[PDB]
Amino acid sequence: GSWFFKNLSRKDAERQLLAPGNTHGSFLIRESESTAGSFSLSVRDFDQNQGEVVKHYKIRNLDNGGFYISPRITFPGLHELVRHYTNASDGLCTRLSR
Amino acid sequence: EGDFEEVL
Repeated sequence: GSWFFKNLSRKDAERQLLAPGNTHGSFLIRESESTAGSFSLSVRDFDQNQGEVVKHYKIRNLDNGGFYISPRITFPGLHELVRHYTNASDGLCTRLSR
Repeated sequence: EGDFEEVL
């Protein structure tokens, strides 16, 4: 749905996130066209040195079907993952928005 | 490697 995208390359994600209308925290979860079940989280944020940037985080998979960006905290699915980082940055560069 | 952000 709105935050989930299939087959979107790293650079397409970059163009989409950097478009006017997007703010810090704007983000999207993308699935690799080649390796099904392989997800990445792309976020818009501000770098003091760089300026507006798009960061990329690798979502890893558990053997039980679940996910995590940091072993510290795991989730049963992509929704729960979004609900958490949406509420706390918890390790990320900034909380997600929308 | 791709080059993903390091997290703690």
